Amino acid sequence: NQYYGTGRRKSSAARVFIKPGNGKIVINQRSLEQYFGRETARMVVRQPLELVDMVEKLDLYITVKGGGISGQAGAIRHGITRALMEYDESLRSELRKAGFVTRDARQVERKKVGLRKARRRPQFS
Amino acid sequence: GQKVHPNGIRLGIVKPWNSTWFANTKEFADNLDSDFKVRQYLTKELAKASVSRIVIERPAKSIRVTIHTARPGIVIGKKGEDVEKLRKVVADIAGVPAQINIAEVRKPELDAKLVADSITSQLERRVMFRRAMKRAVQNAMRLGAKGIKVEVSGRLGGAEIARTEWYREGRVPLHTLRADIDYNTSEAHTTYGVIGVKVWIFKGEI
Amino acid sequence: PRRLPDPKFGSELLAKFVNILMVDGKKSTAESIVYSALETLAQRSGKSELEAFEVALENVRPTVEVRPVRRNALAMRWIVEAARKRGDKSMALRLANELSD
Amino acid sequence: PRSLKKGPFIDLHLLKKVEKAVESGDKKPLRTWSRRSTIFPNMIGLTIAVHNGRQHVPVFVTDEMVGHKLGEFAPTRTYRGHAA
Amino acid sequence: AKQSMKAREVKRVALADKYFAKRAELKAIISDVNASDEDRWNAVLKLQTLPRDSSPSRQRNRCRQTGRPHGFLRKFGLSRIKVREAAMRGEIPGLKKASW
Amino acid sequence: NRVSKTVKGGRIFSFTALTGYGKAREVPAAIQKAME
Amino acid sequence: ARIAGINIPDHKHAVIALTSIYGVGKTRSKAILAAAGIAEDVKISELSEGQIDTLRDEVAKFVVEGDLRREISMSIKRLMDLGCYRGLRHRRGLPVRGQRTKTNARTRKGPRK
Amino acid sequence: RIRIRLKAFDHRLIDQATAEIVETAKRTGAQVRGPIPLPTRKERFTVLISPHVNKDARDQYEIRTHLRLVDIVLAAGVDVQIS
RNA sequence: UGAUCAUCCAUUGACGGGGGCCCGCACAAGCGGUGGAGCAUGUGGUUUAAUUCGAUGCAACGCGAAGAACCUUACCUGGUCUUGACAUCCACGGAAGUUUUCAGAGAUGAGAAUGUGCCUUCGGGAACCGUGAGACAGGUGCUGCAUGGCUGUCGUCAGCUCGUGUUGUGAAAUGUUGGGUUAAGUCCCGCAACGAGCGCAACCCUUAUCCUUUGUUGCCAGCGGUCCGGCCGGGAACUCAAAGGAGACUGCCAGUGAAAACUGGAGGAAGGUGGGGAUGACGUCAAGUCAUCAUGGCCCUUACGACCAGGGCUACACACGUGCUACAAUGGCGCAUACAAAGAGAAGCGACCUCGCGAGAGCAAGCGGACCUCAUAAAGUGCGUCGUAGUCCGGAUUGGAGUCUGCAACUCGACUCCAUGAAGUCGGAAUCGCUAGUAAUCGUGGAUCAGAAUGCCACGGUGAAUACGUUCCCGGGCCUUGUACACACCGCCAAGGGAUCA
Ligand SMILES: CN(C)c1cc(CNCC(C)(C)C)c(O)c2c1C[C@H]1C[C@H]3[C@H](N(C)C)C(=O)C(C(N)=O)=C(O)[C@@]3(O)C(=O)C1=C2O
Ligand SMILES: CN[C@@H]1[C@H](O)[C@H](NC)[C@H]2O[C@@]3(O)C(=O)C[C@@H](C)O[C@H]3O[C@@H]2[C@H]1O
Ligand SMILES: [K+]
Ligand SMILES: [K+]
Ligand SMILES: [K+]
Ligand SMILES: [K+]
Ligand SMILES: [K+]
Ligand SMILES: [K+]
Ligand SMILES: [K+]
Ligand SMILES: [K+]
Ligand SMILES: [K+]
Ligand SMILES: [K+]
Ligand SMILES: [K+]
Ligand SMILES: [K+]
Ligand SMILES: [K+]
Ligand SMILES: [K+]
Ligand SMILES: [Mg+2]
Ligand SMILES: [Mg+2]
Ligand SMILES: [Mg+2]
Ligand SMILES: [Mg+2]
Ligand SMILES: [Mg+2]
Ligand SMILES: [Mg+2]
Ligand SMILES: [Mg+2]
Ligand SMILES: [Mg+2]
Ligand SMILES: [Mg+2]
Ligand SMILES: [Mg+2]
Ligand SMILES: [Mg+2]
Ligand SMILES: [Mg+2]
Ligand SMILES: [Mg+2]
Ligand SMILES: [Mg+2]
Ligand SMILES: [Mg+2]
Ligand SMILES: [Mg+2]
Ligand SMILES: [Mg+2]
Ligand SMILES: [Mg+2]
Ligand SMILES: [Mg+2]
Ligand SMILES: [Mg+2]
Ligand SMILES: [Mg+2]
Ligand SMILES: [Mg+2]
Ligand SMILES: [Mg+2]
Ligand SMILES: [Mg+2]
Ligand SMILES: [Mg+2]
Ligand SMILES: [Mg+2]
Repeated sequence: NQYYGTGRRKSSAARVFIKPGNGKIVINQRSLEQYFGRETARMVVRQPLELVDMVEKLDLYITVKGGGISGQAGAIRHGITRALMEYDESLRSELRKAGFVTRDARQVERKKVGLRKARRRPQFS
Repeated sequence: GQKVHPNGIRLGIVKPWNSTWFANTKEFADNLDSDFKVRQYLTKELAKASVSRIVIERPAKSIRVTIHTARPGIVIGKKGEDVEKLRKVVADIAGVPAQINIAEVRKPELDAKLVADSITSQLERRVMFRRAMKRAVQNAMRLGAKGIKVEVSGRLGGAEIARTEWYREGRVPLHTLRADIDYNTSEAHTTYGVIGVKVWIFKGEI
Repeated sequence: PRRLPDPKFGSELLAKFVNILMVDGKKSTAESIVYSALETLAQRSGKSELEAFEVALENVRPTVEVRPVRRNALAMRWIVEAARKRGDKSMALRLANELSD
Repeated sequence: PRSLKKGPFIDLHLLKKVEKAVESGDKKPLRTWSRRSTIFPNMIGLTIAVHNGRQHVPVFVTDEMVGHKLGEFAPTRTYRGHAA
Repeated sequence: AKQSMKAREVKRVALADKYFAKRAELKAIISDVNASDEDRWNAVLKLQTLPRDSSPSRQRNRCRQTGRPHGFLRKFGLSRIKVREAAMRGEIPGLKKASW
Repeated sequence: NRVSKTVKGGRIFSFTALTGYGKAREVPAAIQKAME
Repeated sequence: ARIAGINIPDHKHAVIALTSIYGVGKTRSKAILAAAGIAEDVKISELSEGQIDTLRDEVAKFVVEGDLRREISMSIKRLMDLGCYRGLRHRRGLPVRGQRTKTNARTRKGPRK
Repeated sequence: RIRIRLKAFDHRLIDQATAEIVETAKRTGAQVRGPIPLPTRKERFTVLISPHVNKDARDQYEIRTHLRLVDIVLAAGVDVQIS
């Protein structure tokens, strides 16, 4: 038995396959600490399992594509929480109260005509 | 201030395209230029024959020109004489086989292009502009337009100072994307110079 | 107008501090400087890294009356501003020396 | 600069001009608009009247000139200072 | 654009097509690794003696309707102005106002 | 009798015709109102 | 050390210290050191006296210092004597390589008169 | 294999033309592997709209070239490449 | 009266420093800039044979130009042509066209060969050329203050009006004001108004969640191998692709309110307009554009038209605007090593491989593309080094040597190599942008384009700070009041430096 969840964050997409065990984390055929360098990334990936108190009770094979380090870590977290809700649906409310079940919909606002970026206007004199 | 073209903004929403072919980049510009020369030829030849719209398809090695005309008898002619000899020139221009189809404009008083052309025709006969404008608005509302706006701009009555004058009747909701607003323009070439006519006809929301 | 915990100590006050120190989005660069500074601080003081950081803030925190969110915001901004001015070689040590003082 | 593979550019009309000047042994100035033509060794000792846009500027060719373009020796813009 | 300037573009297109293969041949000698210097020298002196207007780089893309030499767009063969007019009349297939 | 109301950026010229007493931006409409 | 009339800084790495010679940049420096067979990052103080003689040898292969300054000076002097466009730009103290002079060109022109 | 690539500027038009080839191939007893929606090319263009100056006044246009593949083991302006 | 009653050496507006009530990165709070430096770019000026023309407070000045070496090109100098470079018409000559010769900067002129076909009533040709004719062509010449069309601007601000009725002698007024409310003339209630139109909102595109369909060129969970590569047999789960659906309604709950609405809560991927875009009322400035185009009138017609080469648009005592790169250690350099999105491609994108220090070259696959190619993301992380110096900061400038595109890089390209190593040590007064995936910073792509971005248009990565508040500055909205203003305060008296009392 494997309990699945997709996660998404900016341009990242994360495929998360949870099943019970001792608590290995594979991310694109690499360990958590080889895949992600920054400790902000590695906390974020463990935040959901830390919350539910199932750190050493669930193995995790993760694939992730697109975006960057914080995006992919955010995509992964979304997928782990989505996988946990499939496993046990008592964990919904508490995971939502941690703010994890929300797909962070904030995206790069487009560049626009007459502006240097999305909002930065050229200098006036 | 300046406004979006009513036809353009509603393309693919409620209004269809007038050219409906497919092409890759290599054929695209040549197709546009041949379409231009087709539309130019027919607009000239059928100046008296009340042409509203010239739709061009290009199937497999072909051009299909559909002429939307209020006077199909004038365009078609006797034994389809006139259709067949337009079709030769189109086929010469396009450099491919051509079918000309003649579609009928049943209510020309509701066709924005025909209404605009009528006004510009009258303006070039030295008909008073206010009369021409009022007649257009009345005709369209009689024949069941849900609204009409007519704008005429330039040296109206050969005045020194150019002016814009417009009349509206009914609803003409230009910000409503689902509004079926037929919009077209025409130019009257007078002794005093160019007068522009713009006509908007509203035929309900879809 | 007209109308997140820091991952090493659980203090959002230090998460704010990272953000004030941060330049050009470079948050990981900022985090290293601050943590390096807090461990340095602890070695030359001898507390848990927040207590020394909080005692350092108490001396800067300004009291029209300043309300306590702006107070800690100002303190941290003044610390960072004061630290960046100095002629100690790295920002970590500039920050550690400024916090000590 | 022009690729070494392709070699040096001169205009054919000028290359023929300069050859005819050598053959005959004429020293009357050679009138040319070919500013872009490279100065070759067989130029040396000829005066080449190079167009600058309005006049043909004489260039007595020397050995230091070889490899440069002719138009280097015929300035196009006139400037004698501002406020003067 | 003036009628003469449109006619200059016609002349340049025609000569470019007339000499295209003769230009390609002479250039291919000049680019060649394995060639004599005499044949290369000859080939340089022949390429210049052809009409300048037979070079493709002397062509300016003009609006096919007006002849405007700025604001050209390759996919349509028209300037920005005549692209816009045609676009809004529904005469360019598939072309609609973009938002994203 | 042409009359006028000033507005921001100009004046609205209107017509009145003593036939009753009507008022309109066009002359014939003023007559129709005045006759009515 | 002293190499070609220049007191080479002792507390710098050999790669860096060698750039103090006029006519020797970063790539000619690494070329000298790898040929003479000294590591780039070894300090000039730490080298034994025979090794400096080998560094002095490899620099003699290059044109440097007052040899180069004469060489540079002669190139620029040829242009002006030639009276080519480049020479006129040298003469007048303006940009030589086609740059804007309407604005900018202050490196060549100096500060504003 | 009969491999059918359809392009069109209109998606209603392409799905119909697909449905002709597909259903027709299904009628015969040719094994239709299902119609595959491939990535739509959104080609974009930005033009100045003033005849003179006003650089910030622009229109942005797009041509959406829709793409369909159907494997087998029409309207004018639908493109068809069967290889 | 607006209307009414030689050389370098009383009415409607508008306005008030009159009043009241509001809004917007308007201020404040912040964060980063500009102004100083070097350089890029535009403009003024000056210069020039010419430095083509246009844009000029906000709303001209990296603006027309999405790309001036020739061409473009409109300008200058010189060389040239006169029914003509570009059309129709007529006579007469003549197939078109394919080679090369000479002169000339070329335009062009004088040749000399060669081909002399094909429709075809063997009747003719009409295809495209040339000489001649004068009806005409031609004009980026003038007038944007004769015009159309298109555009800027107030401003995506909440306005602007009409019918009918009612009031006033009338200009006009009412509705549209008022009490709340709203992003909103939004909605509600009151109301001599009752309705309606154009604006607001909605319909449209995109983005955030799910579902169904489909499954290659995309995909790899479970199987069976493995050259350990989704590489292969397979699987249809999942990512994704893109069609069709679902979803957000103040719908639900509670409180406040005289109803509209407001405030908080549930659920939910998303909550109050979810985020972003498209969308620009009546009008205002004789605003911009006769040089995109069109067009009245005027003007030129062996020239203000047309062809050519070379020059100029790249000038440089200088002034101004917009940018880029910096001044370092939150960094530079070296080595090693993670993670994108979006897009383009046939005379095009061009792999692998070989050669070159490198720009590149040679050879040569593949790909009209979810397949192939452009095409290693960079910031990051790790380790090493530099140790606060005008430095291992900076990369201007100049010399030498190349590469590539192109008939051609002298004037006047881009890039590389070696050398050189300027100013600059965070910028006076003043001034700009931004409220969140924003600013800041980091790369990436595209259009124009032979070549030629620090500009423009798009794309992701990392990713803040601060907002107590509306007193003040700027722009704008509503109501009221004064007025000697109506060209409308850039006016000709406002509290004029009688108003004011909320
Ligand atoms: C002599 N006058 C009265 C005048 C005369 C004519 C008619 N004849 C003009 C000509 C034939 C060119 C001599 C005119 O055509 C014009 C004007 C005024 C200008 C002023 C100009 C101004 N500057 C650019 C200089 C400005 O900022 C503003 C403004 N409203 O702010 C303008 O109105 C202008 O742009 C403008 O458009 C004018 C004219 O048309
Ligand atoms: C701030 N925008 C304004 C505002 O909406 C003005 N109405 C209060 C509005 O007024 C008009 O409609 C007018 O009546 C007068 C004209 C000059 O401006 C027009 O445009 C004016 C708009 O530009
Ligand atoms: K041009
Ligand atoms: K106009
Ligand atoms: K009264
Ligand atoms: K009324
Ligand atoms: K303007
Ligand atoms: K005109
Ligand atoms: K030039
Ligand atoms: K220059
Ligand atoms: K720049
Ligand atoms: K600047
Ligand atoms: K340095
Ligand atoms: K050049
Ligand atoms: K007032
Ligand atoms: K008074
Ligand atoms: Mg960005
Ligand atoms: Mg700009
Ligand atoms: Mg013309
Ligand atoms: Mg070109
Ligand atoms: Mg040196
Ligand atoms: Mg401020
Ligand atoms: Mg500056
Ligand atoms: Mg002005
Ligand atoms: Mg030129
Ligand atoms: Mg005007
Ligand atoms: Mg009102
Ligand atoms: Mg409303
Ligand atoms: Mg009311
Ligand atoms: Mg709307
Ligand atoms: Mg809630
Ligand atoms: Mg004007
Ligand atoms: Mg003007
Ligand atoms: Mg003009
Ligand atoms: Mg020329
Ligand atoms: Mg210029
Ligand atoms: Mg450096
Ligand atoms: Mg490209
Ligand atoms: Mg593609
Ligand atoms: Mg200095
Ligand atoms: Mg805002
Ligand atoms: Mg309001």
